[PDB]
Amino acid sequence: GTTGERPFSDIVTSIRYWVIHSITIPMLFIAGWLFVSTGLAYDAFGTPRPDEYFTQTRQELPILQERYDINQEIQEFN
Amino acid sequence: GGRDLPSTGFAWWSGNARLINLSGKLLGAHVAHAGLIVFWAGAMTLFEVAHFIPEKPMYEQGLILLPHIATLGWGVGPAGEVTDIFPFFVVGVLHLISSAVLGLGGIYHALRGPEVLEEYSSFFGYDWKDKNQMTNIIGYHLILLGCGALLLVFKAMFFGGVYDTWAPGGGDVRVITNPTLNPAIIFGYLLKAPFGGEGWIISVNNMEDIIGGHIWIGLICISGGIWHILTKPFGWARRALIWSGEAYLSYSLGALSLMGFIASVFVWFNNTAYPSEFYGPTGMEASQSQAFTFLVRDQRLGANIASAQGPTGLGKYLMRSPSGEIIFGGETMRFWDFRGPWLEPLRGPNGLDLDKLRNDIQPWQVRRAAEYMTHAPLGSLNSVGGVITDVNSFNYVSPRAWLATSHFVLGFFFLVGHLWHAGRARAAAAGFEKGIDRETEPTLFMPDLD
Amino acid sequence: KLPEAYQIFDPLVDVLPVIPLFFLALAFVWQAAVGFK
Amino acid sequence: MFAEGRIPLWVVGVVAGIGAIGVLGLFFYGAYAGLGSSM
Amino acid sequence: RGWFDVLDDWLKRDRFVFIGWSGLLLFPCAFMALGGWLTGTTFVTSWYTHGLASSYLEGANFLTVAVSSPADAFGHSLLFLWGPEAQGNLTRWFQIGGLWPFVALHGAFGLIGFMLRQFEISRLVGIRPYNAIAFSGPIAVFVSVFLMYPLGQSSWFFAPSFGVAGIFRFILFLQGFHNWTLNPFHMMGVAGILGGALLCAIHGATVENTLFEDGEDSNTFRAFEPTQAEETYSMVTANRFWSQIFGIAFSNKRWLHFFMLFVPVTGLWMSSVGIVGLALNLRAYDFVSQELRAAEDPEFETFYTANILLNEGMRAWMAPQDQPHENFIFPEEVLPRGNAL
Amino acid sequence: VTYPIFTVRWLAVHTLAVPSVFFVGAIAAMQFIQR
Amino acid sequence: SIVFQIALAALVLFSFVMVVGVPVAYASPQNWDRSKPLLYLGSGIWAILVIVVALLNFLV
Amino acid sequence: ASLWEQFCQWVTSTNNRIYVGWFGTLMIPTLLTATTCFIIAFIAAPPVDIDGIREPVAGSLLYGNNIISGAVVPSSNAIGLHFYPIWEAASLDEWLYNGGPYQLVVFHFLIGIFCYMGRQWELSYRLGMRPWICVAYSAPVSAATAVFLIYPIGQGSFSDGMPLGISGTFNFMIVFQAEHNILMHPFHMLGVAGVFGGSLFSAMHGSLVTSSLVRETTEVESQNYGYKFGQEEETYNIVAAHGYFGRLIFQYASFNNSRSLHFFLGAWPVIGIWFTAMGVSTMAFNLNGFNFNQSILDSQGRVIGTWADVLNRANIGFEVMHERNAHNFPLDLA
Amino acid sequence: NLEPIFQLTFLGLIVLAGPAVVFVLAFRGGDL
Ligand code: CLA
Ligand code: CLA
Ligand code: CLA
Ligand code: CLA
Ligand code: CLA
Ligand SMILES: CCCCCCCCCCCCCCCCCC(=O)OC[C@H](CO[C@@H]1O[C@H](CO)[C@H](O)[C@H](O)[C@H]1O)OC(=O)CCCCCCCCCCCCCCCCC
Ligand SMILES: CC1=C(/C=C/C(C)=C/C=C/C(C)=C/C=C/C=C(C)/C=C/C=C(C)/C=C/C2=C(C)CCCC2(C)C)C(C)(C)CCC1
Ligand SMILES: CC1=C(/C=C/C(C)=C/C=C/C(C)=C/C=C/C=C(C)/C=C/C=C(C)/C=C/C2=C(C)CCCC2(C)C)C(C)(C)CCC1
Ligand SMILES: CC1=C(/C=C/C(C)=C/C=C/C(C)=C/C=C/C=C(C)/C=C/C=C(C)/C=C/C2=C(C)CCCC2(C)C)C(C)(C)CCC1
Ligand SMILES: CCCCCCCCCCCCO[C@@H]1O[C@H](CO)[C@@H](O[C@H]2O[C@H](CO)[C@@H](O)[C@H](O)[C@H]2O)[C@H](O)[C@H]1O
Ligand SMILES: [Ca+2]
Ligand SMILES: [Cl-]
Ligand SMILES: [Cl-]
Ligand SMILES: [Fe+2]
Repeated sequence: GTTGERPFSDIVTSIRYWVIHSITIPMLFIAGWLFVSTGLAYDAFGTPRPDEYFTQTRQELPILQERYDINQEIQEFN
Repeated sequence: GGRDLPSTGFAWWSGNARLINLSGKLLGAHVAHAGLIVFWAGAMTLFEVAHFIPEKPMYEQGLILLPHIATLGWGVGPAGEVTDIFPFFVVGVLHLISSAVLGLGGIYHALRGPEVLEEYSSFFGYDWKDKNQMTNIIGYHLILLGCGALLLVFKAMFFGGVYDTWAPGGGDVRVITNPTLNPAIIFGYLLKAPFGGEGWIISVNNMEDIIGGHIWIGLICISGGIWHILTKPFGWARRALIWSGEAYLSYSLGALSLMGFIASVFVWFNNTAYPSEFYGPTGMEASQSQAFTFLVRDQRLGANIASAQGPTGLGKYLMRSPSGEIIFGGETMRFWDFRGPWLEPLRGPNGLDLDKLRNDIQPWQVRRAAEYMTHAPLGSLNSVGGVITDVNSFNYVSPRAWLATSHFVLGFFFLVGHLWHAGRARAAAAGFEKGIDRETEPTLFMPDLD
Repeated sequence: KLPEAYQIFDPLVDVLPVIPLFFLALAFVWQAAVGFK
Repeated sequence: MFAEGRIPLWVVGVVAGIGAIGVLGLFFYGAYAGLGSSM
Repeated sequence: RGWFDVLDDWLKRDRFVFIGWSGLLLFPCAFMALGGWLTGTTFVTSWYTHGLASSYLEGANFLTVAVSSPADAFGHSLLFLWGPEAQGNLTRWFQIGGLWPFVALHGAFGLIGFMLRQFEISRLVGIRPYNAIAFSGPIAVFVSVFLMYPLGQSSWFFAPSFGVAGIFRFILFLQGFHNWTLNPFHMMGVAGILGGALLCAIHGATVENTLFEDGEDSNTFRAFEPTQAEETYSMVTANRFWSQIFGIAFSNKRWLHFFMLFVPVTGLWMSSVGIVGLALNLRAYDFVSQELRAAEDPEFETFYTANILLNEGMRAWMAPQDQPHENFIFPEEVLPRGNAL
Repeated sequence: VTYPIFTVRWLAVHTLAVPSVFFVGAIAAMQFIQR
Repeated sequence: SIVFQIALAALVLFSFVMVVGVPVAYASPQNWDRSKPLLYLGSGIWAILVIVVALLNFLV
Repeated sequence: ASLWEQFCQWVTSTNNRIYVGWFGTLMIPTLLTATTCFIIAFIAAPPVDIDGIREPVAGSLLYGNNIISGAVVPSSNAIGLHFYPIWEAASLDEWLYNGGPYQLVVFHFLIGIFCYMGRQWELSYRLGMRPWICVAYSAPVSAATAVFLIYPIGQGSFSDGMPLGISGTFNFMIVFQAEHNILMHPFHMLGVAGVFGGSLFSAMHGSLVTSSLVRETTEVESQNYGYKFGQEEETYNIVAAHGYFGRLIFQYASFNNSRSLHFFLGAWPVIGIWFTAMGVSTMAFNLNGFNFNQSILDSQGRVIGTWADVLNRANIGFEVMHERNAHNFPLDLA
Repeated sequence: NLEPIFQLTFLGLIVLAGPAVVFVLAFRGGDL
């Protein structure tokens, strides 16, 4: 009835699994936390911070209109 | 008692069915649960007191328990203004402490007390099939229900009064002195149609009728309690009903479903037992308030509000009901049965009176109409007030909306529970709740249909 | 607001009403402690 | 705990569910604070 | 033993997660799709394509996040990361909505991989492949809605966005611009989906209420064994019950289950045909006879004409914010509205 | 008995769980961002 | 007014003690002879604390 | 032996081709009444002033409708929640102008379907069956009561009931979205999960059974002839089906118990339709779906739109255009 | 602010109280 792997209930009730995952799951959690809280996610994905939806020279939506040269368009949009 | 499937035949997800024939543990379940109800009453009241801003209207503040206490006449004055915060706190504390007592008693009977009460006492021990004992328990509990209704009567007549929104001089806590004992009025409320303009018992519009109904209910429940202590079920009742614990449960489920629907409609339509000073305006109230607000505003600008036709040809502000009554125009024509203490002074025998609309409108009626039209029971699930196309700046859903939605849903699911337990009670008493017996399958002996 | 001499326990009151919900959770925990038999 | 070298599975489920409801409560708190709260 | 047969042995081993030959298409592509969705709704904005916040990073919730469709200026450009728009710039690729064709194309190939997995496991187990044939319904809906509909339109912009409220927008868009409720192909889809839900409910309840007493517990679930040869419920009693209640009943279990397949799959295929029609604006928008009558006679009103007015209002009030690339300036006086609203 | 630790099922479980917990920590950090 | 806060804090601390203790004592058939007078004394102490809180409320 | 006992035996007879029963004594007259009046009104009823603004809407086939556009139009907004039977009208033509046939059809239909549910219990009792098919049928009943009774009660007018027609149904849905944002209501979201999942599970179950049928025929004849009505043996291999589906996803995602699987099939769309019926029944009291309009603001306080804001623009369009001559005042409060 | 600290502490105490009762009854083998 079992494909051959260790059953999940035997794994998550073992001391070794919790010794390892008591560090690995909080480290992944705080790594995602530091991805957001250091502001790195904003520069990585190009998502505006709450103060860069509009600039001093642009009060309108920065809707892309060029077919190809979108790097220059977004830089201009700032 | 069995606490597993091999010894009961009931799984964990149906565990409380393991108690059907264990009367002591059943009593402890029932009493711990009552603990829970009184616990929510007390703790929710203390929460509502802690979050209450008393100079702000209760209905702005997400309160459904303090309006109930305020309608009884505690902690409020004229126009439902909060005199003292202490009666609400007292009601909360007493429920919370008592709930501790009820919880300790349920745990006892549930975990330590005798699992069956029949070998211990004949008065408390019951068999579900013992029709005399079942009606005895009905009878004790009916005398107590009648005593509760008479306690409401005593609060209204002898211990400070109830809030009357219809009181002259403005709505106030007043002592009821001449309750309607006339059985023609009291039971003609039961005979009235459940439709527009009639409203069955939802249309009770005065505190004298309410308090007189509770004198009669108290009398009826006390008399029915003695009846059922002293008597046994008759032959037609014995041959008509299923006599089992699940059957009696399902009868109570159908009863609870009916009262849940009645409560949702009551709080949605009735402004007497649910005064608009505490619960906010009804939907009909708010629509009539908007029509009145713009009647007053355009009359101040010099519009002839009676001779003004709208775009359709009907009167823009005033028009005729289907029976001819002079009513407000636009879509609120639907709500021309609405009655409220701010509006009834402008009504004549034929409906809305032109003379009173011209030279009898007071500033407080304008203020109340503006407040009620802007506190209409329209709101989003995340409590954004007004119409759903509005933007996020008004944190409001009416207590009438919350109470009505809750009790409608509760009432529906308790009808579902009635069908489930009635059907199962019938199948279990008839012996095929566990499935069709293969040897004596009834269809295999029936003739073919065609 | 609460009466003033009770105002030190305003946070506890703020978590009081959801205790019945935990009761519905608690039975499942107890069934988990016995193996859902 | 009780089991030798074995944490009981119901304890693991209790802790995991408490953490799951905690992060869901944090998300519902964030609906009313900071970004996306309309204030 | 050649390397192909050894690899076929490894891919088709019995393990917790079956891989197969189809998994080589299924498992990366699906992981590209779902992760690409989960990345976008967590982090990626639609500010430069739509003028909208669509990520958890911007403050949107689960109902309002989306992997939104690309900017309309790209047309039907596939928007490769290396393509002539992003030119290998990952950040620019995210900003121009390249995650939408990333998720839609990896999803397409993942759905192909899943159907191939259904075929492969059906062959290895030894059963007929009707699960894959049933799964053609969802593939027809995905291909018509997410691929063929924007391909008939101006750009990928008018494709549905991979989000909850974005899908809701697409739904209301097809109402007000296409009168998609009036389309008989959609009405057949509604009939199929509601009928499949009816069949699911009625079949489950009928089986659970005509069960044979094969055990002693009130728990009836343990009176069944998977290796038993006999039916666990009475077909005869169920047939008599529905014949006397409803008038007709199933007498053939095989036809019952084929019908349970047939109804929602046919509904999905018919609604897909209608969506292919909407791709070219080939709408069931109007009844021209009722329009000519209403144009010549201003007392004639039906519910159809009322719905036409509803669509007119939604188009005029929604278009400037929904199509921000068009720069629709509609002044307040041109917006259709009734009295007092 | 003597089960393998690393399997295809292991890689399957971690391929999803590891960025799941990363993203959940990210969204938890997002809950405290002010306007 | 600080002694009323001490009385109410004592009431909630002993209430937490009783929340932990009462179902454990009721679900312990092998420690019942020890724990039943402890339950009696806890009920009496809790009731006395509630009455003291009421009296000090009307004293403050 | 008595005449009444003979009538009781005929009414409750399992030998009747259509089971009557005591619930049937109510269902048959009511459903026949509502069916007759519906057919006659759908073919030939004159236009109905639904909005109470003397703007009569033509609903019947003879007045220029087709099958799609035809409807039995709801009763007048001037009537509201008032009881309007035939005998309270001064003439039949007045009753027709004010939408009386809607009240007649709806009231009889709703009684008829509640008695249909009771009759389902009743026949299950007379056949020795388990009784809960009627519990499953309570979900379409709850939805029908929500749109024909509960939403008019909450809004204070039968004029707000779903019209008895196809395009009238669409009008009801669109105006409902305009006024309540039902798409953003988590209970409709459960309804949609109910019907989408119910169709999914219908297809999976049907496909798994048809995939695993025991070979009993040739490929000339239809496979359905491999089943005999009343046969004792099972016609498909549940172990093969389980061995397929537990490799399609994984082993413990697959039902090995047919009773557990059939329960799940029954329960999922019934629960979903219960939830969406309560969504419409609670939106009757204007507890509407989620409002996230201007939920996101930039650091200055300028609105950053989301898809909810675009959806709100669509909702505005519907709202400012619906019942376009009915409103005299700035707010649609009911 | 310190209000939300106390709220969470009171909530965490109440949350641990029930599983504490279950855990002491299971650890000592009470009448579970
Ligand atoms: C209102 C809720 C409620 C109530 C009052 C009960 C009550 C009861 N259940 Mg049910 N039950 C419920 C909900 C409820 N149940 C739910 C939701 C489920 C589904 C998970 C079940 C599933 C279920 C099963 C499967 C079984 C019961 C059984 C029982 C009975 C014996 C309990 C037992 O042995 O516990 C022993 C448990 C413990 C000793 C653990 C500790 C429990 C205590 C009460 C904790 C109280 C904490 C509280 C904060 C302390 C306050 C103290 C004081 C300050 C007031 C008891 C009468 C059993 C039965 O039928 O008996 C024959 C049984 O087999 N129940
Ligand atoms: C009759 C029940 C009832 C009603 C009408 C209200 C109404 C209200 N409460 Mg109260 N409350 C209740 C019970 C009730 N509550 C209970 C039982 C608790 C303890 C858990 C609380 C605890 C509580 C707190 C702590 C607070 C409120 C607040 C509020 C207000 C805002 C509610 C809100 O935003 O909800 C949001 C809406 C939801 C969460 C929707 C829930 C949907 C439910 C789960 C659907 C259930 C359907 C069905 C029954 C499930 C069956 C499934 C099965 C049959 C298939 C409002 C006046 C707030 C307020 O303003 O107070 C000042 C507040 O802070 N309440
Ligand atoms: C509906 C509730 C209810 C019912 C029917 C019972 C029934 C019973 N209990 Mg239980 N009990 C309850 C609640 C209930 N109890 C609560 C809440 C507690 C906690 C305080 C207890 C604690 C308890 C213990 C510790 C014991 C019992 C025992 C008994 C049995 C003997 C009763 C007796 O001696 O009466 C005769 C006693 C009297 C007539 C005097 C009491 C009269 C009451 C208490 C005064 C007025 C009632 C109340 C204050 C009015 C307001 C109530 C409010 C909710 C409206 C009997 C089966 C005994 C047992 O198990 O026997 C084996 C036992 O040892 N009970
Ligand atoms: C909630 C409390 C309660 C409960 C559980 C019962 C339960 C019972 N009563 Mg009792 N009764 C009560 C309160 C209660 N009664 C009160 C307060 C009184 C005093 C007025 C009486 C007076 C009383 C008498 C005089 C008799 C009973 C009898 C009975 C038994 C059979 C009842 C029956 O078949 O009804 C089913 C109802 C019918 C068969 C009547 C059909 C009429 C139609 C269906 C009414 C439909 C109305 C509709 C659904 C709702 C409209 C609401 C409103 C407008 C009317 C049963 C044990 C009988 C018995 O056996 O005596 C010992 C009996 O003769 N009761
Ligand atoms: C006071 C009313 C009442 C009472 C005493 C009972 C009593 C009983 N019911 Mg019934 N039931 C009721 C109302 C009632 N029911 C209603 C209203 C319905 C319709 C929904 C049902 C439907 C029903 C079914 C379908 C079945 C029972 C069964 C049973 C028996 C076992 C119950 C059990 O162990 O539950 C165990 C409890 C659980 C497993 C937990 C329930 C989980 C629910 C869905 C939570 C709902 C959410 C809630 C609103 C709070 C939201 C929390 C959220 C924030 C997480 C028992 C005799 C069983 C039976 O027939 O036994 C003979 C059975 O199969 N009941
Ligand atoms: C049995 C499992 C239980 C586990 C226990 C876990 C609990 C975790 C819950 C929430 C975590 C954060 C708590 C709230 C932070 C407090 C901040 C505050 O005071 O107010 C923050 C805001 C507004 O903040 C305001 O600020 C003012 C000045 O600072 C004042 O302090 C006001 O009092 C305050 O209201 O109010 C809220 O956001 C409260 C709403 C959200 C509260 C919790 C949401 C739902 C939580 C859990 C429900 C989840 C359900 C999922 C699963 C259900 C099925 C089981
Ligand atoms: C049996 C059973 C069960 C159940 C149980 C129950 C149901 C219970 C209960 C219980 C209860 C029902 C309880 C209680 C309590 C209470 C308390 C404990 C209290 C108190 C008090 C206090 C302390 C208060 C204080 C205060 C004051 C005085 C005022 C101010 C504020 C405050 C709050 C501070 C279950 C489900 C688990 C299952 C198993 C079995
Ligand atoms: C308080 C009050 C009041 C009063 C009221 C009254 C006076 C009442 C009443 C009441 C009543 C007086 C009631 C009732 C009821 C009844 C019912 C609800 C019933 C029923 C039924 C049944 C249940 C039956 C069933 C059956 C049948 C159908 C046949 C067969 C058998 C059987 C049993 C199944 C008023 C309004 C003035 C005001 C407000 C307050
Ligand atoms: C885009 C892209 C990419 C991809 C990536 C990937 C593939 C990844 C991923 C990812 C992922 C894969 C992520 C994740 C996640 C997650 C999450 C975010 C989660 C969650 C959750 C939750 C929150 C849940 C909750 C709940 C509920 C609600 C129900 C019950 C309870 C619980 C708690 C369970 C690459 C780089 C290649 C390239 C470029 C582009
Ligand atoms: C788990 C989440 C998965 C989603 C993706 C997460 C990755 C994080 C995003 C990092 C973005 C880096 O930011 C951007 O990277 C690209 C690489 O493609 C760089 O791109 C640069 O090199 C590439 C490679 O030849 C050139 O084609 C491109 O023209 C040039 O601009 C940009 O100079 C840099 O601004
Ligand atoms: Ca606080
Ligand atoms: Cl319209
Ligand atoms: Cl109006
Ligand atoms: Fe089946």
